Amino acid sequence: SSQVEHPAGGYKKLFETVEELSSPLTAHVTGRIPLWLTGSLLRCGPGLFEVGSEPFYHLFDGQALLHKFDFKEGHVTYHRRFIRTDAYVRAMTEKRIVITEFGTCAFPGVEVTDNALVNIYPVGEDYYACTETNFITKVNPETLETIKQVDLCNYVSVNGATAHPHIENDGTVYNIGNCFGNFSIAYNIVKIPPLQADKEDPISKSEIVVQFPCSDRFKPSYVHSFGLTPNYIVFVETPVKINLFKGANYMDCFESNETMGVWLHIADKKRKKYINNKYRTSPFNLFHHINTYEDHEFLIVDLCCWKGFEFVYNYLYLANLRENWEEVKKNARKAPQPEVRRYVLPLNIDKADTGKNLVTLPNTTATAILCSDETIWLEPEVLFSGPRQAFEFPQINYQKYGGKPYTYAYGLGLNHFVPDRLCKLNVKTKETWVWQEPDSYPSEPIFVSHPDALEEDDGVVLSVVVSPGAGQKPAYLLILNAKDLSEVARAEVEINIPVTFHGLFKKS
Amino acid sequence: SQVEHPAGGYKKLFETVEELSSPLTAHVTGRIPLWLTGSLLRCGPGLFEVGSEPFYHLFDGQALLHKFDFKEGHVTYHRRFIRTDAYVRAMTEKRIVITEFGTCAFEVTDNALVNIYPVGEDYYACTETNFITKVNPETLETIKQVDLCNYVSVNGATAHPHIENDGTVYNIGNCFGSIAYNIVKIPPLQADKEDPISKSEIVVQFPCSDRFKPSYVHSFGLTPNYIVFVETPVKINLFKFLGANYMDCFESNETMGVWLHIADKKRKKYINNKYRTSPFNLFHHINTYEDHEFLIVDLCCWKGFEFVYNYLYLANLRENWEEVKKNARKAPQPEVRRYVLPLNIDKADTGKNLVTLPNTTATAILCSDETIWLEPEVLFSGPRQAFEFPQINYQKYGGKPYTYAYGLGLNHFVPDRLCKLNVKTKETWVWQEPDSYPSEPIFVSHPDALEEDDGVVLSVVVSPGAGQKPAYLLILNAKDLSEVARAEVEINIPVTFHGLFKKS
Ligand SMILES: CCC(CC)C(=O)Oc1cccc([C@H](O)CCN)c1
Ligand SMILES: CCC(CC)C(=O)Oc1cccc([C@H](O)CCN)c1
Ligand SMILES: CCCCCCCCCCCCCCCC(=O)O
Ligand SMILES: CCCCCCCCCCCCCCCC(=O)O
Ligand SMILES: [Fe+2]
Ligand SMILES: [Fe+2]
Repeated sequence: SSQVEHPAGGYKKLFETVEELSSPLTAHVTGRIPLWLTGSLLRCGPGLFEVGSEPFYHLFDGQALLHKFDFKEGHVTYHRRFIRTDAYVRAMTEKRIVITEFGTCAFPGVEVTDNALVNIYPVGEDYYACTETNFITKVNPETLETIKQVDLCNYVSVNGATAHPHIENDGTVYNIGNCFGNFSIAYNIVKIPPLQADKEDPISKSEIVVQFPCSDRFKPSYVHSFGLTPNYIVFVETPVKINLFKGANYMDCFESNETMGVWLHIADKKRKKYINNKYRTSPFNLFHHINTYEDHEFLIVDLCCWKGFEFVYNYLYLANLRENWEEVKKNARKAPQPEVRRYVLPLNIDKADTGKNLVTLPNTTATAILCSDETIWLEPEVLFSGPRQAFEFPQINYQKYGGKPYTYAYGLGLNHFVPDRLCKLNVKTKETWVWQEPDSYPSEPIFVSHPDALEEDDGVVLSVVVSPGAGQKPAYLLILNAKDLSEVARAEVEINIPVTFHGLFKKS
Repeated sequence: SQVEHPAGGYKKLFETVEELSSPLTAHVTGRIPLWLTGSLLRCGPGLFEVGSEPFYHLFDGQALLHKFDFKEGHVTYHRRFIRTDAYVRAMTEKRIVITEFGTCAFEVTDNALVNIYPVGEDYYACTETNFITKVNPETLETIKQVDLCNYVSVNGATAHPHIENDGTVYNIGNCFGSIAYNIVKIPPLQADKEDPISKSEIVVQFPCSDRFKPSYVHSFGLTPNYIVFVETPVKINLFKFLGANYMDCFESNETMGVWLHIADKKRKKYINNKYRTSPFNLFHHINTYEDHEFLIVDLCCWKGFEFVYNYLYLANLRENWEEVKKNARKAPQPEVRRYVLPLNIDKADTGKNLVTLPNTTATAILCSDETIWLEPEVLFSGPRQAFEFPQINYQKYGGKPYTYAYGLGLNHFVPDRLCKLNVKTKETWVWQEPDSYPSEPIFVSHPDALEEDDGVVLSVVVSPGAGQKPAYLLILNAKDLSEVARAEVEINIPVTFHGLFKKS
């Protein structure tokens, strides 16, 4: 066995419109749903890929659909509702595309999209669906009703914020976004506090804690996520640049800087100060940090990388993802290559070590060379590398190991950009585990710990799987044992489920 | 699972020995394959001081030629110092006369301690200078000194010439074009029976990144159609060259990274493709081959621009284990890397990955300035654990698609294991015994083999632990590196670098 093939083309169902439900369906359980598993798997993704005869072009254009699998006493329900954003509501009103999406211009001031199709996260006692703009949407996690639109610009100085905020155990939320900060561009870290006794909305207490500089005065890098430890914030500035100068959509504004490579930045979290260490390495795209942690006076930075400066999103138009298998493979031939990489950033830079490798840790092959111009050139330790086989959408045991020394990551395996397997990676030994079934296309795995867990990987991962082959249920919730990715149960439904990006498990 | 060497036996690798007058019989354990007939010839330092005057660097000790003979399941061992100018004059004057790599004498060295290779019907021991030494492969007698400058325009040549099946020899060396690098070609022995070295010629020249500073070059790549040269940031400062030794002339260029160069072998033409990547040291190419208009370039790399030789002074290699580990903490990290070089550069693909091969994660980005930026596929990576001194089934798979490489495993620069690497699957095999320090493994095919790894590997092992024979020849099955036999001797054997198996 080598290359897994998908000639039947079932992955097309990931990109096909569905209708919302009026109320939850019961799901047919096979195997055994863990009896300790009590709560809601909430996930976001596109659900409407055209408004009548007007199509959406890009993967990130379809209208936000909020999904929920509920678990109780070994039984499972499924429910979904479109998020009532301005983009969706106005589209349903005017029966056309009203708001410009990432890769779809709307034809008839700057009406920025609030299509919150990417992720959902808690703030205080509330939950917010999001994309990557200034608009986030408050949602009801039980009914999936849309509550309110929130403009972050009303509270803090950012043009947007990522769909990947970090959330500390006390409920503090950290996020990053491009801003104006000289009349130069910069990146601001936003901090949203936990809900206090006064019970006021935490978003009204938002503040900028630290600012990162920009490599280009007028062009911020695209930032999808960032790293957080107890003491440090890590930001990776990639050569994918947003041209603020330039019937255009967002996608038309991106360009690749050929000469800058990647700049890595650290800030002291507690002292709220940028550290002027000029970390540099070769060009790559970065969407998802896996995890970050401190080891002696070094930051361990585990990344899902794409080797090259070409923007990976160029390969994610719906027309291309809907092609037949042979064409899908051909399309990916010249794309950046995915690779899981560990970078190690020294915090203590001694001039006496100019010209030498500063990474004195015993358990890594990552290096960091102090140059005479004071730049620190980084080389990674490669943890996982497969030909056009990405370990993507990484997840860990976040609550206990986020920002801390860890061993295990879980991922969605992309086969020429098509999700077709689930993966587990031991980041110390590089051992992997895989779950895969033919004609089955899974989603990001989310880890849920066993309540009496002793080890890091004592629990399950949850994934939403599309399996449209005739003589099969069209979709199901997959439960794997986190130890070995062995199948524990499925909760089958008799309707299609389109692609979802990110989500969370809300314990009850 | 760090392997430790507190007993410090590796120090015997760097201890002077005496030559033999004639071969010793070796005590065989296990079974020597009966098809194994010939001589394992290997070179290394054997004399690490001249009286009270010490040699300082690993590459300074006086060349010692070793030989294990195999016949009908029996093994002999023999060694003789090579009678170079450096050795002869040292024995005459009872001091260090010629400056060695890292030892100034208080006249370029011909201390041929590195390798031995065939030219026509002859065998030459070599270092990396213009002087190579003809030797008798049966008696180990020194025959004569040859100056390559008498024949071709090069200042020196590597100890890693490529040798085609017909006997054609290719090598590279720095020269004067500006500085440049010349490929030397020595033809096979013809019917006229004249010395092939007298028919030497420069076939192609590579340009230099710096007008006055050539990169150090230890080896290069060769396929049926192409020559691959890797120009590293380790530079030789000819100004500071012309009480200094060779080591004092090296410096690291911080900004250039690595430049890769290809030349058309048959059309004898340099190809102006500006391949670029991040900085590393390179000593040993593993293998090179052509795959559908791409060159696959497998390298043993060291991550960084600091010269790895800085860590190879004898004083440092002789320290106790805890000190040896501490010394290597800030050294470049070893890594086996596969680079893929596109031969077809289309402007229409500017900004994109040109490596469309299905079986690699290596990339090559065409930039607007026309440089091609390379990223490798990593084949092997261990913390301060080098897969080094690589060997393949060279006669049948050299320059061609291949699967298997064999290597010496370096533990903080100390050789302590033998390794096999599947370069397609990245599966490895290991042979290792405590207090045993092996040498470069050399692959010998079963003469009727159709498979790539159907044979044995030979390694010379030092094992000085009390209640043991001090050294032995190890024979492993090439399939799984399982032990087949040993040929034990009752004398020490110092470190050897490279060599060959001469079939008889
Ligand atoms: C040009 C400004 C950028 C960044 C501030 C922006 O807003 O980019 C998006 C605009 C709309 C949607 C999206 C999707 O969420 C991307 C997929 N995760 C990104
Ligand atoms: C500075 C000029 C260079 C030529 C590139 C040179 O001559 O370097 C050496 C001089 C003497 C000995 C050696 C050893 O063989 C190195 C270890 N294999 C190298
Ligand atoms: C589950 C998605 C399958 C379709 C193809 C996915 C390709 C993803 C490429 C790398 C990750 C880029 C970020 C997308 C997810 C997000 O919006 O957070
Ligand atoms: C077997 C030698 C052990 C001692 C330390 C060896 C470290 C070698 C570093 C990489 C290879 C450098 C070139 C040395 C061999 C040669 O001269 O051809
Ligand atoms: Fe994401
Ligand atoms: Fe060598």
